[PDB]
Amino acid sequence: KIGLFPKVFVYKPIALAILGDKIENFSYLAQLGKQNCLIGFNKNIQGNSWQLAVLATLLIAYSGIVLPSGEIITLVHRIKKIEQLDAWLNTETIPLPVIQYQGEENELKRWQKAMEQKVQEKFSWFSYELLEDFYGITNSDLAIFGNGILPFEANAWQKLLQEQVKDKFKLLEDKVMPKKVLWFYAGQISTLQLGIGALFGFKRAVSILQMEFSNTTYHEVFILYGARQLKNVSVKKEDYQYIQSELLINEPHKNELGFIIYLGSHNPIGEAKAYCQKQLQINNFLIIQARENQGVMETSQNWLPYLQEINSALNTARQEYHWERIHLFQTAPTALCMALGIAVGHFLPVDVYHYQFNAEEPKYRCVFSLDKMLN
Amino acid sequence: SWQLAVLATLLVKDKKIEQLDAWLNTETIPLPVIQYEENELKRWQKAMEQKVQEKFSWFSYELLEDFYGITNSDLAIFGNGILPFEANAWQKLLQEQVKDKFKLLEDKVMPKKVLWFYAGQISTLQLGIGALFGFKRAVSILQTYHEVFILYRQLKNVSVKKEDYQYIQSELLINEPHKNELGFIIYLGSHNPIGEAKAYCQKQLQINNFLIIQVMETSQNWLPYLQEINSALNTARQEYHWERIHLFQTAPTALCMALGIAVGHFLPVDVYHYQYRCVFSLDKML
Amino acid sequence: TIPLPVIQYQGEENELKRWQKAMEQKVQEKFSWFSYELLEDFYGITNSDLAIFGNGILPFEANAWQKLLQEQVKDKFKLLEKVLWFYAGQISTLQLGIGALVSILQMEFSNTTYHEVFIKNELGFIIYLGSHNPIGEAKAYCQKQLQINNFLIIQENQGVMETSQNWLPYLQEINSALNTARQEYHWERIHLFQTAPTALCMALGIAVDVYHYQFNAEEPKYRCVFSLDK
RNA sequence: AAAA
RNA sequence: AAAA
Repeated sequence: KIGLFPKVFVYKPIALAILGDKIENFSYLAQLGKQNCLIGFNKNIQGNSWQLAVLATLLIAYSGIVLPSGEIITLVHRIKKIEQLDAWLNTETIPLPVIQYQGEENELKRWQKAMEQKVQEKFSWFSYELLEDFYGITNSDLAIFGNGILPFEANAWQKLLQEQVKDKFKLLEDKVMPKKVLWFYAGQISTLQLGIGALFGFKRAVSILQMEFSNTTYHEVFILYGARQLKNVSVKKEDYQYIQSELLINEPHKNELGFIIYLGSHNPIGEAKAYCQKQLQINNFLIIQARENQGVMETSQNWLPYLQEINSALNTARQEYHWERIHLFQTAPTALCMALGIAVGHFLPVDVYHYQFNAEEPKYRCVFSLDKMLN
Repeated sequence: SWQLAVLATLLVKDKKIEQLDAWLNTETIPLPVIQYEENELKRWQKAMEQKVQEKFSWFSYELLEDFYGITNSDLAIFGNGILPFEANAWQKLLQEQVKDKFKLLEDKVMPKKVLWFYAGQISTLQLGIGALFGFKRAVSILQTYHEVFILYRQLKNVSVKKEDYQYIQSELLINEPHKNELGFIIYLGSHNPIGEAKAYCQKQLQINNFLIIQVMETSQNWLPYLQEINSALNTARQEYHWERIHLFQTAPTALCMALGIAVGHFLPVDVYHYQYRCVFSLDKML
Repeated sequence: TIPLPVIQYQGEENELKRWQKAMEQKVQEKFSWFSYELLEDFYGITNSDLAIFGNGILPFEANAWQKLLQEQVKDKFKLLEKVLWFYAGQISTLQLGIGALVSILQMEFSNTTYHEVFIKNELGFIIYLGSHNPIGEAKAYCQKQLQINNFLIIQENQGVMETSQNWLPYLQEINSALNTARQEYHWERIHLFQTAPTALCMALGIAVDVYHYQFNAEEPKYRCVFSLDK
């Protein structure tokens, strides 16, 4: 076995390490890693900093000094504990905390720190410095980041999806190639999440997180690991327990309907209906709201039923009808938008219209088309 | 004098010994902030210190300055004299201190979580300050000080239909269905602004679509008021389209702050401070 | 029982390699001695050979589907051939042609690994076992374009089919229904439309007009991409 | 609907 | 329906 440090060789409790000055027996190395080794060397290096590469190949480059307690003190050099390193090399799924943000870099750092704390809640071995050391993904790579407010131009939105989003997950999954990815995702702009999830696909295991702002701690609201129930359309309308779905058909001849989702608080139904009837000339609609608690969905409980019943309603509206085009206008949680984009995907002629707060009328605009994202 | 430092590294897990232990060991470090005579500022800050000591007896302003560098002026939205009605003064006041105060103060305390403790003075400006803060801040909004808004998602509940309204009564009046703008009189303060705001909308704005929401027990939690207000807003925004919203509201500073927290910058919203000027627009907050 | 994992993909080569690695792990937990380097070593069948591959998106022209089926697919399952095939593909409709020309797997995405789920005289054969109802679209296409009024609909747990067991009852029921319809009424040309998992589509092919639905296509979204009797 |  |  070979280990590189700013190299060491490890052979199969006497962890005798050879050196030009004086060979020493670091028996606590063998004790920490449960294997006796005869550490080799190629050149004389001052300072006992070659310990960490030895211990890591025992249990990329490493730097640090081990201690009998297992605490590490001083390319990977930002680790402290033995369990962090253990679950950093020997886990099966690498968490990849991805946050979409538009603003200034200080809030980006804060958001990433919060997301790192959430990942540490389930993977205490994780940290951003250790992630950037172990696999090279910095904070910017996991960030769908652009300075300031996105301009309300569909070209700008499509460009932002192209340069960053369209290949972000592919490149990050290619980076951590041998290990599976447990995508921890949060976002900022809700309509962007439909595109982010459509490019994400239903083929990726994901913990889609929403923050409980009462504690500034994220919550695993979409657990799709450990995902077929993601695409369950077996729910009938009479068996609806979370969503409330209506289907209006006033122009059966026209193969066009407006898909409007209201699961957040800020009601988009009036604005979207006016936009459809006044700019797109559409009278057919599929309207989804909440059943009992509109504007608040319990972040502690699993949010998968919401998307299940939404997708079931969407495909029940397609039972006896052909829709040449669907138009999506949503207010919804960021995680729910991402999950809905994951489930629906690119298979339907869906044009998603974003609502911009700082924009003149109309505040809706087809920023992207769900079927056109693969082009 | 070199004792406490060593004592500090004997209490880290990540006047009184309990104060140092909880300063080095807690996570939700409080920050009391007042929006605002400088002597009255000092008095209000001392009262805020006492109120936050009711829940965090280990926290002190001097301890805050020693540990994080946040001085009382850093927590103070200060400036001399009465507020001119001109919109430029209000916009500059938000842009100078209030725009990035939260960002800077959270940047100072980087590892630990943050529980804000907000107090304020001017009512219609509380919406701008809350929009600056946003719904993503674990904040206690206070009002002797009494904490009245405990936000540490229920603040954004719109499920409450018009029939089951416990506190407020909402009356959406539409006279021009083809016009996409709404007046947003909210009556929860002291004086009744209904007539003046109605005359202003029908005279200086040509608006006949108005929303009327209408002294309050400070001991109880103040969340159902905000819930029903947001519910009335989003029930109004259900079968109609609105492209401009204009507040003419009187209410406690706390509730206006929380309403700016909840509604935020999303809706096209221009608050007109009354002593009637668009001192800021919510969509222009960011 | 030599492993032979054949996968149909249409896109970038890196996602194809990722899919191939997942399929390799799926063979490995059933045949530990198998590997892709092993496949290219003992047999020489390299990863592109086991990949029914096309760069970008397959164009929505019939000549493209016939070229894909004849140039590669027709000679794929024959020339690559003891051996047992594990199949999972991208395009659901292309598995119908692939099957018409063994362990058929379907990917479970929570743990991100597959699971071996398989071990007038004109009518519209209809199957809806996915989570994207083609009944309205295919029925409208039949009524407006091909002038069809008779249908055979195949449809329980819809949108979730238990990918931890055998799907053989599904294919057996579909075969029984199709044969019963054939015995009852003679069908010179039976038109097949389906929204289904790729695995069950491949099995159904392994068991006569076929149409495909393209997401980035203009109306009509369905065309007769090939005939199952050709 | 710009961490709902 | 382009790993359902």
